[PDB]
Amino acid sequence: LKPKILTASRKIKIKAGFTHNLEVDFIGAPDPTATWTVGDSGAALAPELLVDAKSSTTSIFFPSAKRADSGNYKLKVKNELGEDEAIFEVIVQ
Repeated sequence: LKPKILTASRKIKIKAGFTHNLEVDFIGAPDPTATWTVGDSGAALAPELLVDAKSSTTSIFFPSAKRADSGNYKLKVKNELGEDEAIFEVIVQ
């Protein structure tokens, strides 16, 4: 079950000081690992918002989005030998 990620996710126009709802999907199993990074040297976007993820998909939250949230939300999901990645350019104004 290698992680067929399809989330196209291009960008994410979020208003500074607001809540966003990021979504993604990928066929991985029996237990893939999808890291939700903010594109910045392995940067992670956990402490800058909320994040959730499922074995065959994933979606993360930005109920605490702020101006600094403007970054490159890069996510990578793999599984044993399968691997996939979705680029999410997130901006905040």
